[PDB]
Amino acid sequence: KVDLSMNDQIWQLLDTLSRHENAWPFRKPVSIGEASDYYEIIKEPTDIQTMKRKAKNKEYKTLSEFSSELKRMFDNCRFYNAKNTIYTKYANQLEAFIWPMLQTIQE
Repeated sequence: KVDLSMNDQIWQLLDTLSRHENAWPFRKPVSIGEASDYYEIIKEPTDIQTMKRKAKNKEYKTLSEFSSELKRMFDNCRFYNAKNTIYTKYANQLEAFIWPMLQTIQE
């Protein structure tokens, strides 16, 4: 009975990811207040709301396009934080948590 296109399956993966308690620093774009130097360092930013918007508008043509962006979200965090802070710990935890679901996405 349940029928979901690739983009809707991507949206639900992102929803699962966002609902994790430690996903909070990735739900929306980084604010100037929290990190005024952020966009001087991260030249290809992304976040859950951006990817959810892309998914809802059925903009992912392939799974690779989304998986590169989702990996980039975790990579950006770890680069900005120089592989340190609580954010690197969350990034590692969440990537390992969501990677099994990423394998199930059907094109």
